[PDB]
Amino acid sequence: YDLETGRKALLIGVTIGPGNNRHHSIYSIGQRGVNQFLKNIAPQVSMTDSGGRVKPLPIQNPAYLSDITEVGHYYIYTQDTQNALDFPLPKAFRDAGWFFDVLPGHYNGALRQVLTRNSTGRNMLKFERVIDIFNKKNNGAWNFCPQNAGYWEHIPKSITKLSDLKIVGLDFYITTEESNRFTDFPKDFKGIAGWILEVKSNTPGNTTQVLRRNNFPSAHQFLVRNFGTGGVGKWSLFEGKVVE
Amino acid sequence: GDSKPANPNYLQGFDIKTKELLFKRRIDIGGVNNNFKGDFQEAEGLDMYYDLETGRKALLIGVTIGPGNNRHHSIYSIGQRGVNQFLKNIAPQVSMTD
Amino acid sequence: FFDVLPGHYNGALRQVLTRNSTGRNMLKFERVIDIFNKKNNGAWNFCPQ
Amino acid sequence: NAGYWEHIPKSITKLSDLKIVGLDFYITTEESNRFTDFPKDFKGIAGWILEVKSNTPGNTTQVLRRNNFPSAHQFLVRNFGTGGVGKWSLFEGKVVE
Amino acid sequence: LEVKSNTPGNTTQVLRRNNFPSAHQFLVRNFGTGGVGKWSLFEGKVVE
Amino acid sequence: QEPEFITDLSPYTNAVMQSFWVDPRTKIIYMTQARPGNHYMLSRLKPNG
Amino acid sequence: QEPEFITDLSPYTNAVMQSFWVDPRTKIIYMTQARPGNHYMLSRLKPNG
Repeated sequence: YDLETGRKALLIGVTIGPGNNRHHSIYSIGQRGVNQFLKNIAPQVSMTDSGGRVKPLPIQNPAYLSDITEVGHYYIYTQDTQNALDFPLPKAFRDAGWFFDVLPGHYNGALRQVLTRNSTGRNMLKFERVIDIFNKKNNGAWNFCPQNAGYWEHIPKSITKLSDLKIVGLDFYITTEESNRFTDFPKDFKGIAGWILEVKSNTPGNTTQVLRRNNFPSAHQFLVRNFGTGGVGKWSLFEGKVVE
Repeated sequence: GDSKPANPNYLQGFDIKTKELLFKRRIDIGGVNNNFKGDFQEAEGLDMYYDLETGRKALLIGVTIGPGNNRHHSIYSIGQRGVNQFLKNIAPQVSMTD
Repeated sequence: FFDVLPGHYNGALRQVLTRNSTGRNMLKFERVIDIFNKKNNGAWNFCPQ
Repeated sequence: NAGYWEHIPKSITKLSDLKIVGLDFYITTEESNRFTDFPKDFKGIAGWILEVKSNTPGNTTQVLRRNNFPSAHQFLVRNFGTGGVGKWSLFEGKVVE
Repeated sequence: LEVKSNTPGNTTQVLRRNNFPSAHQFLVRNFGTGGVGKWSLFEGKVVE
Repeated sequence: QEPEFITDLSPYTNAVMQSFWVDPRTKIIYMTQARPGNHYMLSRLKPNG
Repeated sequence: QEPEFITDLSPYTNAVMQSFWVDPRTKIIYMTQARPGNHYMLSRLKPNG
């Protein structure tokens, strides 16, 4: 019953799709103007707003990104991602902006949350998770998608142990000063020419970290260290034999 | 309109020749039920589209309902019959697939 | 398959490009571009796939 | 990946069917004995992370790295599929402080 | 052949043999801004 | 008369929608939807669903 | 005469829009935002946005 013009429209619900997967809509056999008005009260929820641009956040700076339960693309500025807490990559790592996409999950109350850094010069990086809107306790962890371009990825001097770097697939570069700064390094090789590392997969609570040496003139080596609650170990070098 | 939904906006029309008040109304433009994206109903002006084909004037208003740096830019209209339909059907919104 | 995705409120936009081939790996690349300052566009990241 | 371990089912008694490239699995000591192509000498001594990688069309490379914390680190390699069957090549590391 | 990231210009190239019966080999190099790079080899012990 | 589309709903539940009702003043759709057992759920949805 | 949505705007500027005109002769929008400085910018754009 159109409150304004006194018009009236007859609406009908129809529910289609197979047994589990269902999709239910509202049609009208109503009056002049009313069907149009109802269709145009507010827009259909698309991946982006009408016009090529990111949608806005539903809320101000959110502590918990899981508060966002609207599909579409979004954007998180530096200040907002620094204020947040549910977001991966600790506060010292947080410096840049992040495109925050939200994709539909399933019908029992789930959604996705993809999140790519706005890295221009550095290597962009993507996380993604599944959230449950109602029972936030079931919010799974942020699976990291290895994507790389060729650039390094600094780790700030605030971190003072290689155990903080628990994220898999990443490649942090290390210099001589950094090896001398950190503590967990092999003392025999602590402060020698710098190099890159790489984290690898393992069980929860622990991780195996591989750590290579960069060698233009010299011979190569790469160490490996398994550590965590299940157990802690020392490194195990792998020496190389030069050949031409 | 204020920059927050607590102080409700107002559109007031009135004759210029007589310097009176014909009417004023509150209108919830943007998020329905006063539930905007965050809390920022910063209002914005409005104009009168006159289609040259039919000659039917149509008022249309701009609003922003976006929180913080993220700004939304939504458009509403009080036009007559045949103008809003036409304005939407000029060209379609963007979409990943045609 | 080349798809453009929204960036942020300045002139930014994400790009993704996934090769089309059934008989081989469908590698994908990813980047960001700035429409105004073309020089400010990032490089081509890569996922294994 | 986020730091979890995909279990191997109990309806598989071979390492050859795990042809899923880029994927990692974990084997415990107790379940590292029900296999066949597993190295017999290293059968049931510690935890073993297998990771798969690509090769010629119809061939895959499996890499079994031990997760032993105190002692040295071992990892075995084999490329199998078309032609012959990959032989378990071992690589040992030197414990260093 | 496989590639691993490094400082810009610099990058590591790993190369792994493909032999089923014989011993496995893999040789790694780092080339770019720092220099050309020398291939360091690692050979495996055939075990069962 | 011939029907036509108005809006498709989107309540986060996997079941058969039993009925609905629009509010002409607030334009929320209240959708009543059964659940397995002797219970059901009411859901307030936007005009677009 | 309760309002009706028309369209949504997608300018490349992170500032609150301040005026909004439509061109009946070409169906193009002119949208003026005030930049952080005194200066301002008007974006000309498509009917959809």
